[PDB]
Amino acid sequence: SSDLQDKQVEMLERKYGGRLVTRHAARTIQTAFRQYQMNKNFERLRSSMSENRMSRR
Amino acid sequence: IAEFKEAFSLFDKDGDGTITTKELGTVMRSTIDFPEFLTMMARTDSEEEIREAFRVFDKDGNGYISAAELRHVMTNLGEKLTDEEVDEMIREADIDGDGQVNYEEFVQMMTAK
Amino acid sequence: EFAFSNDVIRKRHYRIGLNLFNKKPEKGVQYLIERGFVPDTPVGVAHFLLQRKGLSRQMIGEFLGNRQKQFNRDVLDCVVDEMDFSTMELDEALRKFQAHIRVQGEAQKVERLIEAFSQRYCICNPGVVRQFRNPDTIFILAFAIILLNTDMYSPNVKPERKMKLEDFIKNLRGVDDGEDIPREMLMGIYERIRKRELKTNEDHVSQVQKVEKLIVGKKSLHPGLGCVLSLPHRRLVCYCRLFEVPDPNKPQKLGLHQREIFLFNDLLVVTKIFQKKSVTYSFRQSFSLYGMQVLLFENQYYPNGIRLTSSVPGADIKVLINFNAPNPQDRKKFTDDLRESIAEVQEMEKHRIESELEK
Repeated sequence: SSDLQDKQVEMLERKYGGRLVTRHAARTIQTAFRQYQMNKNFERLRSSMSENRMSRR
Repeated sequence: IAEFKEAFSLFDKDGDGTITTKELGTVMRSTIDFPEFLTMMARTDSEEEIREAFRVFDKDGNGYISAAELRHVMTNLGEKLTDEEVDEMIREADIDGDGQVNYEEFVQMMTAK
Repeated sequence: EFAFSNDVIRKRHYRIGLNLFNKKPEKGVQYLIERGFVPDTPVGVAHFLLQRKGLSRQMIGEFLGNRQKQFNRDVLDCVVDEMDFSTMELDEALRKFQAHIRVQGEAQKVERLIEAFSQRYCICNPGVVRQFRNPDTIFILAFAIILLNTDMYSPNVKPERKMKLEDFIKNLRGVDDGEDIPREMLMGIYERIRKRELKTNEDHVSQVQKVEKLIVGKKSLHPGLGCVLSLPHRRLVCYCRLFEVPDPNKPQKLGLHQREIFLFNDLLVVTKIFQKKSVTYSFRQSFSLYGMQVLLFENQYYPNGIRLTSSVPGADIKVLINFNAPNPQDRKKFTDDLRESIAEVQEMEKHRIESELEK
């Protein structure tokens, strides 16, 4: 249920220390990873311009 | 040391321990009181913060994190990653393939300028 | 033969469809379609997502950015076809697009959203497109604008590492089949983004986030509120001032135990004022609505009593908390809202049980 997931998240956060410390550590990792993936996909996209994406088919 | 107290005092024209907010920028490039200003002077790079963040999840100070554990945290806490995002993370972060994530290597992999 | 009258039950199921969308978008649109709240067509769903309040713009973006499912792709096509980017600068057009839709998160979803956006921009601006050697340059530049906006405004990129104007320009060097995008085009884009961060329009999640900030205060390796309030489906229902009553069978002083109550669609939050000058609150307790019941009471000590109990199937019956409202009208309004939200949560869980007991 919805209460069960909220308690599971709470326990997961307390497992590694103060809840706010664990949560911020995870977000710190996730934010760096998502910007890293965005940078990589941008380099991937500019490296292949001969696919004519802008013609919608 | 208090070399910043002398630049503050130069803008403290009536000697009441305050500098104007108009010159607040002019002072740094060289009402707000001194306790406030000594804070703005004392007031970490991305590499270190990310290492510390991973260290929170390495409870035993081992230098690695289980792939199943990293997945559990990444998909359930904070900005919840997707499973395919975590698959990409583990592919590059599990250097040996045993299911243990060398996060110190991964940190530099990410912040590789 | 005619439209369904929007009575209490019909309104409730509509809100349930929105809740389900904000939890699992594909299940939400299925629920809304099969009950006749939205037409069973890509264009009907597209205009619903753009026009109807109560939808998380984060979740709209996750739904539209799905590249694997044909229905999602067709909806996104209709979403951008509803927008006119004619005679706008690319970053201005992108700002208009992302005002409706959160363009953030998983890189594959961001790319999918920018692709549809860019194809539409090209259709709307054939003259702009012809200036380039490769029309895909528009798509690459739109992606770079998203990257730039994050770079410029994301604390996780230190200012010494942030892209200056020339970094932005040089990073795009040669992208138009070996040629540069015209320097002045990149310069105007950079300055417009520097003047105005791209921001998505507010939604109900925005408004819950503002409540979180009122309860936390002004904070860090541990920001925020222990209680996770601002989930994408959670919305504020009402705020109420009440007085907590530790023991309904004994009197207490007027004004004692004052509480500021925040009722959400699936959660009741009890706070006490912290400071006022404009008001901040101290978190005290939260209660899930599943299994909750709302009792009114009046006795020699409390004329406007409320008792909340917990009666979870398979569990015993438990008193959660007692209140006394300032007046009968306040008690009626709050308990009516609370009862309605409890009924909504009960159908949610009921729907989820039938879901699991058939998959």
